[PDB]
Amino acid sequence: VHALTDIDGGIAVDPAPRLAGPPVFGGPGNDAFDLAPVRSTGREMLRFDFPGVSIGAAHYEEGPTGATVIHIPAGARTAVDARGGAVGLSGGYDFNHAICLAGGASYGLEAGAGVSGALLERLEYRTGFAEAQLVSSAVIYDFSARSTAVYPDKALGRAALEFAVPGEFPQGRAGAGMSASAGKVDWDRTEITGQGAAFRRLGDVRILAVVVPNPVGVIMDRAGTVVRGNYDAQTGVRRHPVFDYQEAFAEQVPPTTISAIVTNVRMSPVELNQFAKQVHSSMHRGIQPFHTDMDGDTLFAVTTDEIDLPTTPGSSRGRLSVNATALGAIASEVMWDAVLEAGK
Amino acid sequence: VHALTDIDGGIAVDPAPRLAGPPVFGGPGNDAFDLAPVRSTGREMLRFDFPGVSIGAAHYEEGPTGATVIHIPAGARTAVDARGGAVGLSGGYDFNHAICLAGGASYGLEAGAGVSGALLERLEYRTGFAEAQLVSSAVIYDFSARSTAVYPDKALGRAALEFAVPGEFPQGRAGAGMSASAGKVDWDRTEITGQGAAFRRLGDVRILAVVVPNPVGVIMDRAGTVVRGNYDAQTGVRRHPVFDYQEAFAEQVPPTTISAIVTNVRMSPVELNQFAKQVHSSMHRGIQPFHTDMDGDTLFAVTTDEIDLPTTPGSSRGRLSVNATALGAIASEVMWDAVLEAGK
Amino acid sequence: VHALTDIDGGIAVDPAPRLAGPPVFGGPGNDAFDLAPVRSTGREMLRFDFPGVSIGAAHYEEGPTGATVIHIPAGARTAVDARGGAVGLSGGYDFNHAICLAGGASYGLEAGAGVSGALLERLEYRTGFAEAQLVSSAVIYDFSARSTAVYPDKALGRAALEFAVPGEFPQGRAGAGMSASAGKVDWDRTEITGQGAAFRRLGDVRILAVVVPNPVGVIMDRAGTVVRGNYDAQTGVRRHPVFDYQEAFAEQVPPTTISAIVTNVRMSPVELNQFAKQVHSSMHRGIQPFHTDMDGDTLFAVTTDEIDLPTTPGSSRGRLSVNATALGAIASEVMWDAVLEAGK
Amino acid sequence: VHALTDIDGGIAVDPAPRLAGPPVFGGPGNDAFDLAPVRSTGREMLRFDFPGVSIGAAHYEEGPTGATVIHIPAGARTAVDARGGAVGLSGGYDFNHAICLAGGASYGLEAGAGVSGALLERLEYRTGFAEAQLVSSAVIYDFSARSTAVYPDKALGRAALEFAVPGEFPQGRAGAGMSASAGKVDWDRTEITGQGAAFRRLGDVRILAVVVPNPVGVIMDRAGTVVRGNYDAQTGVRRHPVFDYQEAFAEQVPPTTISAIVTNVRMSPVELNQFAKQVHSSMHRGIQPFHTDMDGDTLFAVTTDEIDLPTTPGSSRGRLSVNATALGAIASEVMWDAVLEAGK
Ligand code: NA
Repeated sequence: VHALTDIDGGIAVDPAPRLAGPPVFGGPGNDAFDLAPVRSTGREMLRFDFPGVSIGAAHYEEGPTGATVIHIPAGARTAVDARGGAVGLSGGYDFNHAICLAGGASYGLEAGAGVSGALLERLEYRTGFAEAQLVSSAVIYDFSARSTAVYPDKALGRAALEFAVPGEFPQGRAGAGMSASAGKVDWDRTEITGQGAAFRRLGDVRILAVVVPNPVGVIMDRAGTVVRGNYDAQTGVRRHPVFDYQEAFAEQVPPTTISAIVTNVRMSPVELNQFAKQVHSSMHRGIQPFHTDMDGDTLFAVTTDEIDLPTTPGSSRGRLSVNATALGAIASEVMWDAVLEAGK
Repeated sequence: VHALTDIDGGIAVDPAPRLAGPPVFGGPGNDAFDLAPVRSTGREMLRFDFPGVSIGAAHYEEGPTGATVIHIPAGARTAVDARGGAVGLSGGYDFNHAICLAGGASYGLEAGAGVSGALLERLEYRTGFAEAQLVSSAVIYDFSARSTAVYPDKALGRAALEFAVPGEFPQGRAGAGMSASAGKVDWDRTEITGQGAAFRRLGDVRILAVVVPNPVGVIMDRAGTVVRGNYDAQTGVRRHPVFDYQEAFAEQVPPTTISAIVTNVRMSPVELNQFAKQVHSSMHRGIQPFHTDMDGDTLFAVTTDEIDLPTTPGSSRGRLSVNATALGAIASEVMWDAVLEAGK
Repeated sequence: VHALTDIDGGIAVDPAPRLAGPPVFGGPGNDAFDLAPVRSTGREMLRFDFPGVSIGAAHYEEGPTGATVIHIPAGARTAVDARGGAVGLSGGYDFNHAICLAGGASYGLEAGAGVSGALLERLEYRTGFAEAQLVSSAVIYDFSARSTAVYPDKALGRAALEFAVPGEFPQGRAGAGMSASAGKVDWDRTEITGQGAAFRRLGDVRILAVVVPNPVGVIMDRAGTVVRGNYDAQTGVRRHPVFDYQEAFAEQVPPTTISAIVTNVRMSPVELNQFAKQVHSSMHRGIQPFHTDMDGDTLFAVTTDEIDLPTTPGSSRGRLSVNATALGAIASEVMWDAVLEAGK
Repeated sequence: VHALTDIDGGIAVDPAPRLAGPPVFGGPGNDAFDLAPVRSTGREMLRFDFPGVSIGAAHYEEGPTGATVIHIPAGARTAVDARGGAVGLSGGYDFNHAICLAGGASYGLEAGAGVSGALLERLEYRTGFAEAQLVSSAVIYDFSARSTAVYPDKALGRAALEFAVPGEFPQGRAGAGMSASAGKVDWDRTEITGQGAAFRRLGDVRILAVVVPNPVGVIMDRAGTVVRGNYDAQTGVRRHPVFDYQEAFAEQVPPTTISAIVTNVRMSPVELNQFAKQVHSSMHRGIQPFHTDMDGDTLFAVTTDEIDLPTTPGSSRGRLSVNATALGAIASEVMWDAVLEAGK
């Protein structure tokens, strides 16, 4: 069919629409509840063998809105590619023990504070300057998809860390993905997405991709079909946004996605940083448009620094076939699967 | 079939292979020739109506290698998105009278100096504070695809500017595109590309896309077919690089594209900058992988600031259907067309 | 005396040493106490006339540690210059309703979340896309100046906002400045500093400088005298760090400051951004060394956009005498005063 | 007298004025002259012992304008801090065989091309994939200190490379420093500066500072005295710019420096990059104001990666006394000396 047929996993995206509904304001905030953190389990659990990497997800049913926390206890070297125009971010350290992704827009950054505080307690409040427990956080604005103003707070972040376990990730509406949505040319056509992950082991090489797509654009599959977002209930069709944009221009102008890619392959800070950018850009294949002024698109690239690539890039497949760029490209397909899991 | 069928123009990419051949090192440089600039006409000439924007292209047969210059006499606000890990850039100004694209790797930045010197002469050497004739230059490494070390020098850049005429662009092997090539997992599979352009007018809105793709990755069409690069002569097939990278890791790890988008729509510095990133990332659809450490990918987004978008984004197609993001997305498809013309 | 003599106001910095004491990187944390927020009054109250700008400061005696909040109810355009190698920053928005400075290293970023939560309550929980109350926060590591692990939390941040009043700032050991210290070539020579603010009105032009210096380097006055940090109790002398570093290299290699500048002068994003960098770099005069890999130096430049500079920069003092650069240089002196107040 | 007295070398700055005169445009350019390169010898030759680092400097009398080239044949890891708001840069590579500093504003970037083209010819046009000879260039606008439009062209950059010799730097009016000038609140008070260099060896540690100050601000010595720039011929006094700016505002608003630091101490890309920023910011001590919107301030930090620093930072002078921050501070003083040599 197309060039990527033989690496497509045939994810079974549900053709059924799930419009997010109209923007209804006046909803109750955090101070209207004795909020109870709930462990997020999603529609399905992904389980994977990546020692040292744990994941927790929690949500409030009041929202619904949640946080998803990637816990790497030992700490890991990190590059951040904040490429969107509306990025809400905390820390953005080049070394992290946890990455916290959350709804609630800028207010949801508080969840990450809950994680860092909890990690300090777990360190029993040791305060060496080279002993900081570092947490980077990113947020999506999910207030449009729901009639409540509840936001992931300190307690929910702490809960998410507490609910963290090795090698598991809740697919679908869970954690930060509870009220994520796509396709925002018009809110009438916006669909709920969710969060998604995917994992691959290549020999000893491990790659985990985590994504919470709350795009202005729509989610598309490797066949080039729009599978989530911009659904018109009148036509039953999901058109690529560019057709609405085209027509909007003819009429009126007459003459956020937060993600993480985690691997165990050793990369220098410059390799890791470019790796981050490559994989982030590859996501404009599965999300369109992407990296727009409206989006706060932020990808974290994390390495546990456990295995080395060969000193020379050579193989029987080519002289330049085993390096970071080859990895970022294998990783790009894992991330696309993760995006399709979120949109499934 | 796929979501972008209705905006695809059916560019007829030639199935016929054009491998670059193997790397032959030790050829003669500029010193070995009395180099005479040839005006580039390419396989075909695109003509477009965009007042104030001219293009010139020149090459040395002795390379073969060349330079392509976008000349906007009145000067135009510019944003630069230098994403790759191997960028060769000069100037990078937020306002430019010319953009110079050339082969010859870093040495070919000299062609842009030839343009700036020539423009200074034209201004009769005026050097007042606000009178700079600003030129931004970017290069590709095109020495692989030939057995000569001749690079675009000061003279060639000057020639390219002199050959510059309104509303024309030579498609294919012309200017900077004379020895551009794609698909470099192994040089045996590498194919010659070329340079390409496309133009679209929407009412008064104008969008020109110029591209010189010399990717590590390959060129792909909207159907998802690899149409240029990584051609295996033994199989007659162009596989997606990921399959080569995949097998290479199994075996060995057991357990540049320079482009410009030029429009006449008024955008603030922030909008133009984000517009550049969006359009640049969108190119990872037509080129894969893209923005890699091996690539010096650089896109210039240029506006002549001649027409306004409405103060509100609304239209019958949605409340957020007329803005810079909408424009960047219409522009993304013009650029894909340009990439296909280069790989045609 | 020196070029700046006529601009200096003879701030009376106390000659008396106040070494922080040997660091015990640890101690009782926030859970060991029932933390009671204390409105900070420091050693002295600075009173200024800048309508629209309020300041609150709070601390926990149990640290001691604290948070200082600048609250601009109407919101103001902001530029962030995060220059150090160990920055702890949340938000970093280009438009803020509050800036939150705090101790507690990264953990202290929680205080800023307390402010943003409060502000969302005050807005009775409206979450309109353009209704966000935005808060940017930065932190200093002040665990080395105390035998405690208490850090500014959500509650302390909220208190600081609550204690915020127009035109008042608590000089000295107050808010974020409670346990700030300077001069860390060795902790045995490290002195407590504090927080400081200065204010100047030029006609209608207003300039407020707020600073919390916790440098690796030392504070120095306009005469070039080290007046806080790197105090050697044996000699009674504060040497410039460079002499220690110099000696250290002969022997062993044989052959954070967070600040804000708030003004009412209209500046474009580009101008405000460059204004921020200029003022920030000017602080390497009063703090040496500065912008080091060990520091997380961050300056916020905030404008209430109320008065215009003339369209041309001319005056009797010169053709380039009235512009943003002129302002950033008037502002640089205000900020140096604030630094000296902090070290007083 | 002041904290730095003991590190000051008592550079004998000439008190005599050397006003640049006013900007007068319309003068003849390169086409009016049969330009021949002159090896710049300046007022005085600095000799230094730094194997592997050469310096060439050439100028055209007809400008007078020139280029200064730092040649490191073996190539060296580089970080670039381009702070200013009016930067003119070519290449900016993280690995360089030469750094080219020149007058002639953006047009002067052409001199760098002359270097690169000459290096290619030396390599005999070996275009090996990784045999690139990389040259990074920066420029100052010196067209305001002379009545000509002559700019450093390809031939002059070549000449500066060809005149390059080990361990020699021509102080004063030489190379890029021919028509550099300082203090530009008004052109009538602007003074010619020059270029400067200083060198220090600590054991086997070697630090070379090169600077071409063409500041909007004025050069100041360690005592805080204005020594070059803003000289009023009527008063015989050089005031600090802030006094002119301060008076300008009352009246009208009623109610580039390019430089390089070269060392042989091994630093990681992240260390080298922050080292660059620290040293660059330190220069606001000797140049005031600095890093302004009107300046294109660019500093290159280059390491030959020859000596290691200890694995721990400890010494008798303190726990944190031997590291890249310590080196960047030792380097800061070498750079200040070079600034004073330029203004001498
Ligand atoms: Na001539």
